[PDB]
Amino acid sequence: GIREKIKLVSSAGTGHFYTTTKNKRTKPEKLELKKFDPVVRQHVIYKEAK
Amino acid sequence: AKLHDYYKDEVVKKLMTEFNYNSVMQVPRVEKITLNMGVGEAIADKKLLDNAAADLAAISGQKPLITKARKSVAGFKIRQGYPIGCKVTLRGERMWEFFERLITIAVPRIRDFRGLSAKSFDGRGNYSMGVREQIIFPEIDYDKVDRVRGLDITITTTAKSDEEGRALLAAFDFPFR
Amino acid sequence: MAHKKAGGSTRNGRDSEAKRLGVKRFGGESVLAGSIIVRQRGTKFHAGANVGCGRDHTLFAKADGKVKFEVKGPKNRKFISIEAE
Amino acid sequence: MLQPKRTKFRKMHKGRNRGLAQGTDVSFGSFGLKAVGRGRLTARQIEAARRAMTRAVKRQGKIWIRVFPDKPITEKPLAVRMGKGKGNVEYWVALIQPGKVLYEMDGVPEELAREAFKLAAAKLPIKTTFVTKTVM
Amino acid sequence: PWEGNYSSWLEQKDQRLAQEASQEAARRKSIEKELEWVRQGTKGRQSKGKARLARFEELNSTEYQKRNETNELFIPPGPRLGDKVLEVSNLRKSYGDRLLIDSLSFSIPKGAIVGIIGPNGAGKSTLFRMISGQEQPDSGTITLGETVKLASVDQFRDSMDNSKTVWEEVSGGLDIMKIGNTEMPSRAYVGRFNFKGVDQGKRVGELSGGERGRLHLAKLLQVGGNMLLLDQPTNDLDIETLRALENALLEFPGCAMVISHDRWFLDRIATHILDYQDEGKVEFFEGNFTEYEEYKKRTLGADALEPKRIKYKR
RNA sequence: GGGUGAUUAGCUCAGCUGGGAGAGCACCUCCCUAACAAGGAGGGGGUCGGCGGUUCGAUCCCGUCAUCACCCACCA
RNA sequence: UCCUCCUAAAGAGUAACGGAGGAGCACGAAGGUUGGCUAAUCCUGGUCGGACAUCAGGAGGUUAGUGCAAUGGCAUAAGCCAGCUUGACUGCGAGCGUGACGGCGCGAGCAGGUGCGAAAGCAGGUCAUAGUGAUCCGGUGGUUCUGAAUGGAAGGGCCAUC
RNA sequence: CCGACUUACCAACCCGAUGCAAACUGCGAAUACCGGAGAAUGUUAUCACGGGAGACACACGGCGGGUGCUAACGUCCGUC
Ligand SMILES: Nc1ncnc2c1ncn2[C@@H]1O[C@H](COP(=O)(O)OP(=O)(O)OP(=O)(O)O)[C@@H](O)[C@H]1O
Ligand SMILES: [Mg+2]
Ligand SMILES: [Mg+2]
Ligand SMILES: [Mg+2]
Ligand SMILES: [Mg+2]
Ligand SMILES: [Mg+2]
Ligand SMILES: [Mg+2]
Repeated sequence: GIREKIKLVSSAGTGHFYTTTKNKRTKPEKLELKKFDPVVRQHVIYKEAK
Repeated sequence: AKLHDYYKDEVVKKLMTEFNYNSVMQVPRVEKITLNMGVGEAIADKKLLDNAAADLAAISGQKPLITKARKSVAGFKIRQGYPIGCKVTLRGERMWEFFERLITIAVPRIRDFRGLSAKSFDGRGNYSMGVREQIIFPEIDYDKVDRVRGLDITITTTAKSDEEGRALLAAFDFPFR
Repeated sequence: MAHKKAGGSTRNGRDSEAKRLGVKRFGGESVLAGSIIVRQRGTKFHAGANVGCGRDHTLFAKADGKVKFEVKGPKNRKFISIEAE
Repeated sequence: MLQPKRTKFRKMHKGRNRGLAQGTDVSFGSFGLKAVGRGRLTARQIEAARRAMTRAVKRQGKIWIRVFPDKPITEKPLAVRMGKGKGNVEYWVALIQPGKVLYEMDGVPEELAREAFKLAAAKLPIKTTFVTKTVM
Repeated sequence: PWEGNYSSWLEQKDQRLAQEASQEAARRKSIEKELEWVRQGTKGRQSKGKARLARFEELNSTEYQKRNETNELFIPPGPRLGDKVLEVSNLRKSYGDRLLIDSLSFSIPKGAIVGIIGPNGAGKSTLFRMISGQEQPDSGTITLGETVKLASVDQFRDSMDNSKTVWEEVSGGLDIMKIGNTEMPSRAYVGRFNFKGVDQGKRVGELSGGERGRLHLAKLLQVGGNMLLLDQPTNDLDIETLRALENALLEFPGCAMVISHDRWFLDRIATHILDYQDEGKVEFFEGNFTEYEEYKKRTLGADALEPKRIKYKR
């Protein structure tokens, strides 16, 4: 149980987030993926947050 | 090449009559040279493997592929994937150039050299040899080396017998015993 | 008479719930598209014509028709197809 | 005392002993001791009949034991209730069905192997018969 | 929080740690006693009791031990050192029009620790550059004995890959580490520098400043040189790691040259003082700081006021 | 009959979810002494109970059996 | 509590203080694709180098491997390597399987956007089956849906999540 | 050192014979189960929905087994 829970917050400016887990020890660099944003209906960048 | 046409005349004419071959496709030819050097001690530090690869690339005009341990052996204190040796495959023109520049100016430089074993054939016509000392090649200038890391040659040919491999390799003036 | 009774223990005794695997619609049965045919663990049966394979390797009908079983192929494997009947 | 070394599973289901035997011929020696009856032959009885046969023919002759126990028989401790798991293995038996050739001899006369088998069969819990080799 | 000075705070800290150690020892005692009670039978049809079980289960807790470095700083012994170690003759270096070293000559006897002191940018690090051979002096004549093997520790840590883990950065990934003659397990060697647990997994960038200095020393002492060129080795270290390093430096067969600005740390180990002054003169003095000060008092000058304390505002 | 713990040098015992494996006294040599003791210098020791097992490592982790040490055998 | 095998009697299911083992995770690659590739073990020759390191050719043919138990499966590989990547998408969903229900699982296809591929195509996590906790109460973000005279607001609801 | 010579041999590797296995299978029934068609027979016997329940201590016998001692008017399943 070392994979803490993180949410990838959309960079489109809306408050939308996917939620996932991450090994905060072996992967200190913040996650960054291009996922779909149903609010704007465009694949945009999601960046890790708390 | 320098020795390619030499072979294609003398050795082909010899082996067409020696074994009553019906075709020039039947007389064996050498297909590659494999220069191996299993450093073994690079488990201590990668610097040794890098140095050995440098020496191998100096000796043979090709970058050496770094070979990693295939399976973990607890006896030798290594595990799967440890970079443990260097290896060069020489084919064609570079093959023949290295073959000539070996059998001309590298075997004579072997300390206390009196002949290479003639019975050291694997049974498939391929030959193997150890040098115990890399300095025997002219490319090592003694002013940038650190150790006496030995080297291994494997002459892989298409012969189907030890007699065939010996017959093919003697025509090049191989300093056997 | 503090000797009559005796006892012990055991280390096993646990199992898992059964997964109800096996053929659901047998050969010659007429099915609708999407109906599960076999619930497998590996690929005991392979997908043939007009049938598909899920992530569980469940074999489902991709069209509507009769189930068929075959042992075609170079490895003598059982295939489940569907004929549009 | 015959017993497997390094068995796969410690304990075994009781099972049922039906059917006729498979090794129903004298295949190594010249005479054999066929098992007419049915039952289980424990390792102690295997040895006791073996010791009887060797003494009856002294040093001479060769003897084959065609049956091996390989079957664990668990026994609960004395004066213990029911349940609380399965009992621990105490001995190994070989399941015997009619026709099973148990022992066979060679290199001794028939009149002597007839007597040697009669002495060993007195140690076994099943009916046996003296059987000889055939030409098939 | 604490109101007081450093020594009074230190006293308070020792008292706090002693009380914590005593309470932890009492906790161990009570836990062992209650475990002995738990490991008994019921004795009849009577209680035993679940309240005491719950009390023991909650008593079995975790306490945080101090991750105190202390004396484990491992300086590996280098090759045997002959009597001729280092010699400079009339060394001189200048940059543009400002000159840092002018006609400096000195020899380093074996076994010596050389405290190099002086103001900022006086040439302390450039001297190490010349000795290590990365800079070429104007007046030349820097020499080392043929037995000398050099191991150098820089003033700046900007050479480690912040991505790699502690164990990977120190050891390079090889499970066995070569240090001179003897092969050493990499994990054991890294743990010799206080990374004695799952601290091997931490990233270089995620490490702290003091841990960065410790990892720097661990990575740069593995070469096994019998001459050490340490440039400000106690930068981010605390008093505990500082004392550990001082002890390790004392138990060194080879010789070392240490540049530092901690007068006390330099005084506790230095056997030869190499002190920079104005107009690019590097006074060399064989002896420790006590006898250096005594020599200055023996041949001194009459004044005591260095600063001016100019200002900021207006 | 059910349960728990321990096993580390000749002895008594420490020992990190890894890292030749350590301490006292015992043993070896040499000093000291008429000679021993005591004292001082140097030195060596090991089945980590045993086949077993997830493991980058099994002493400490991994079912087990071997032994000795306990504990419980109540209403009956 | 959950997963694997046997008991379990060739559909499913099937008990015991029956016989054996495991789980309470891991992985932004160990996921997606597009290319490529094929093991274990042994024999022969070869410098330190041997019982076993790397090399060469011969047998062999998956006895190998799979992130972790066991079972089933895997060559078109599901195994191993590399480039580009985020489909570990959002709304749904014909039809099924399995449950007493709560629930759980499989799923073609549709719409919107996307990755890889020249394309056909594949991709809604991982070879599959364990890796888990109803509701209440409360927290965080979004949404004028509501807003106790009215306009706000508080508090609610809805969505995502702790 | 190269080991130079002894097994009235412990002994898996290959071959020839011969067994055993709930958790072995290069094989493999009878039955049972699933689906379709065809009659004859059966007061619809079938399914769905709705009103009302009771019951959820079972017993023995046959057959297939676990456990037990191939004990028990023992115990636990499957089927009649
Ligand atoms: N390439 C250069 N060109 C010009 N000046 C330089 C160059 N390199 C260094 N200097 C200057 O020369 C002086 C030498 O300083 P150096 O880096 O050697 O250490 P130091 O000042 O003695 O010590 P510290 O690092 O402790 O401050 C400094 O003033 C520095 O700024
Ligand atoms: Mg969160
Ligand atoms: Mg492919
Ligand atoms: Mg789409
Ligand atoms: Mg495209
Ligand atoms: Mg509101
Ligand atoms: Mg009943």
